Amino acid sequence: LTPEQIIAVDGAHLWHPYSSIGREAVSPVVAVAAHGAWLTLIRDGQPIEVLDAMSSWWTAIHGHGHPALDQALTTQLRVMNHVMFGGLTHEPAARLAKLLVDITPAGLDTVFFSDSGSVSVEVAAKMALQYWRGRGLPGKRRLMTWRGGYHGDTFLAMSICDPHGGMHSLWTDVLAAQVFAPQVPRDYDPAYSAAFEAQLAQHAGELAAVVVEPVVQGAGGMRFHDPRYLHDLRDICRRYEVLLIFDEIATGFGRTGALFAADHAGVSPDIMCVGKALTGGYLSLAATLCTADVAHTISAGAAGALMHGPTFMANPLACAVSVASVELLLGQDWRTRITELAAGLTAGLDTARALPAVTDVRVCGAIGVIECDRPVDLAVATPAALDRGVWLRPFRNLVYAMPPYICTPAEITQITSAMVEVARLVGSL
Amino acid sequence: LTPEQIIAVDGAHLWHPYSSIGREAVSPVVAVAAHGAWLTLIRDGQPIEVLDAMSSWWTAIHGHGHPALDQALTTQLRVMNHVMFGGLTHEPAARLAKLLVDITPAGLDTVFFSDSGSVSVEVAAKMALQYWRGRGLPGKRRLMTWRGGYHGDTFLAMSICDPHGGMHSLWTDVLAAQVFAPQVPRDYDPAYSAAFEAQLAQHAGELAAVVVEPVVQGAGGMRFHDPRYLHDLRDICRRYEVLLIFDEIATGFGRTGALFAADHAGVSPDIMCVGKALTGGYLSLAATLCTADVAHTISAGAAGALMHGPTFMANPLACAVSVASVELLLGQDWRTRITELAAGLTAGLDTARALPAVTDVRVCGAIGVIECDRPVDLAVATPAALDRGVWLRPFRNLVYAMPPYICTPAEITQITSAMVEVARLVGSL
Ligand SMILES: *Cc1c(COP(=O)(O)O)cnc(C)c1O
Ligand SMILES: *Cc1c(COP(=O)(O)O)cnc(C)c1O
Ligand SMILES: NCc1ccc(Cn2cc(Cl)cn2)cc1
Ligand SMILES: NCc1ccc(Cn2cc(Cl)cn2)cc1
Ligand SMILES: NCc1ccc(Cn2cc(Cl)cn2)cc1
Repeated sequence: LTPEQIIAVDGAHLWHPYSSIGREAVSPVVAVAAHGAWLTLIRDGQPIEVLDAMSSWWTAIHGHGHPALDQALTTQLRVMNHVMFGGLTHEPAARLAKLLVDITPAGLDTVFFSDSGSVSVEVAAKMALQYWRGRGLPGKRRLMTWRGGYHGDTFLAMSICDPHGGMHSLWTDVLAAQVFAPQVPRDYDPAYSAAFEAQLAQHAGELAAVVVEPVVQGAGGMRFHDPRYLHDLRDICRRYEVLLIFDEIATGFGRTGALFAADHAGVSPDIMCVGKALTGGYLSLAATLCTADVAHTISAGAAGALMHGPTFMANPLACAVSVASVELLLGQDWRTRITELAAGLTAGLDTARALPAVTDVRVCGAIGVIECDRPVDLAVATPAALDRGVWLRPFRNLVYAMPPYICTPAEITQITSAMVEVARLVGSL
Repeated sequence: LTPEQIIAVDGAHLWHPYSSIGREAVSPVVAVAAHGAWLTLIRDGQPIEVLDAMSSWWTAIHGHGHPALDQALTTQLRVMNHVMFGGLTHEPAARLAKLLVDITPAGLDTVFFSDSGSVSVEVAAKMALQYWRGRGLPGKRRLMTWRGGYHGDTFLAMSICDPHGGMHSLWTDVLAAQVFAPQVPRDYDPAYSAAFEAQLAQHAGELAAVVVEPVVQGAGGMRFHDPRYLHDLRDICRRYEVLLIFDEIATGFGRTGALFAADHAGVSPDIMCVGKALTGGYLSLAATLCTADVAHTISAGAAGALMHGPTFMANPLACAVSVASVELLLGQDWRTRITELAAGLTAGLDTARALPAVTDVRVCGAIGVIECDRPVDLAVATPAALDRGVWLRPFRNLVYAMPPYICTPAEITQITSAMVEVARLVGSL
């Protein structure tokens, strides 16, 4: 298919994320290649090379077409593409499980594989609810979280999305009614944690779990909070016997400067979700980890088996490329790399602070954010970024980047320069 | 890793489908290769080749490692592993969308890709609810189905699984309360349809959609029903203004003897889900199709964009191998192939009818079922089939096969002989 043919088919038949089909002002750009940190896009009939500043929605941490990950996939393809995990096991699942239990916060020793982040959140919730059924306390069936959060798009995941500002706010009337604490602040304030504890204590008898994104809230606004709040949540949850669930689907695998964001606080949750960067951005995969105690209690009393079983659970191809991606991360000085990335983002974004439409500039590990004083118009931002050789995808009032870890300092500065120029145009006519 | 190393890791760390970790009597068997219709499994430390009679949970319709599908994957890998579908489009998504709209029942012209079958069902429900919001009828928010059904394991999907004796039956007190008609019979009885209509009529003002598996109900009990019931559902839904959703995640791509099971009835649903065999069993992918009316009425409306967007939406690798799998199917006389398979299954399973523990033997396309009067003990069934060179995975009281379409008559004879012996052993205790 030619790019024009792709556009024609796409316009007629393809539904894109978070969109109204046939009614979008900005049509999709045809992508025809991806190699390393770079995408080849078609613009005005011509191929152009642009930096994947988004890591393809925060997944491509080693860039595209990395030889180690390419070869892990083709090696597995030669031996066994896929077998059913109902009754069978295999080397890629075993290797990945062993890696994941070893590098995640202490105590997480069991792994349930699934095929997407939203599903892994549903599995986490099912684990928490079934845990309390196993304890003979089925009244513990609600979830508690703080505002500003995002956890996926399936219906129970939607129920812990920010109710007022979140993307799922129109569905409130048909979603499970959960408990929401106020927006967690950036700076540490003991009064916030005291209030959180007071609220949880009032509901502890009907709460299965607290579910949060640790340190960075991504899709709900790229907000950062002090890691000490996580220490407080762990303490509160322990004392009131409410399970703690960390959704690290966006924060995992080095993105915030620690291997997992929980590590900034030294905290272990009872249950943890991972995804996105898990596969290095090659294939959809996710996992839900829990403690031995959670796993065993889930089938205690009359609760029985955990009745979940995705058709492609523990897919050998996805697991094999994840093993390679994780081993590639651990086998280098990733902490120094991310520290260098963060410094590049900070240095490169500093001039944006003085721009008239900019309300905040903030960086956490390999995440760089310009918060603007109005929603960013994609019809303006997209050409401006492409004109400067960078793929950016703003949402709401945020111009942000989550770049591949393999970006050179020059490439990071190219990305930040494009972000600054997009922000300059937001406050231009 | 050696098989014994895999077993040790698996026992310590891996949660398998529908199971109580650490409490399962039958431990998983190590799989070390798959090719064509065959798996290489480890029995007492030794590698044996056995037939994948289950097609790895009904996905591997062309067998494992088919050269055309292998090549399609490796070709795409060299060019572009993945890019985000938020703002970008690409050739594999366009090619697959075009194929799917062309070969599905008439009127389905819009494709929303997702990462798993359960998610595609949640997307279908979301489309249906948002449709009626777009018509100014937000009270139309419940689903109706018949008993015996299965639609996945996420919490909305669970709500249309049969609450009485279905796999999610312990969760009734938590799930959305849907409307259930009685079990649809095998033989056509217009009285059943009239009763379904009268029940639907009473609820029409609060129903968004009827959701069913057409012709074959898979995971809920391998039951078959007359296609004329689907014709009745289409008419009832038309007259009472309720959307019709067909879940073809198990029945799609030739499995029941028609390309899609809806084709047996000659009707089209408003919304359709596909998955499993979509990728030929290589990778997790699913899709939700809808009509132009549904697509355009969503976002009419005041009701805005469809707020769903899986991170790995329309993954180029998964789309590329699916395109190859679908083209491979369409490029052969698949209808004759399935007819031959059905004949082989019928001939091979016939002697099972006389067995004392057997209550029914039934075949529909490339699906063969022996229904027993008692649960099938996996601890007995698994070694018995393996020693006969066949991988079978019974569940509840069912010994069944859904073999790869590439199985030779000899291989089908081998599969059915193993099934018959399992059924024979069931009636020995
Ligand atoms: C397999 C299947 C699904 C989806 O299950 P997943 O585990 O998410 O793949 C949904 N509906 C039907 C009828 C199925 O057979
Ligand atoms: C991306 C993400 C998810 C899952 O979304 P999917 O679209 O299912 O991949 C869940 N939680 C968080 C915090 C995420 O960033
Ligand atoms: N479903 C995964 C996912 C990934 C990235 C984002 C970012 N985002 C995009 C929009 Cl539109 C709003 N937020 C939102 C959701
Ligand atoms: N989630 C997909 C899927 C696929 C096959 C089956 C078959 N099955 C397995 C058991 Cl246990 C009960 N049914 C059940 C679920
Ligand atoms: N025409 C394909 C097809 C469709 C439905 C069934 C199941 N069934 C057949 C009859 Cl007759 C009653 N039920 C068996 C085969």
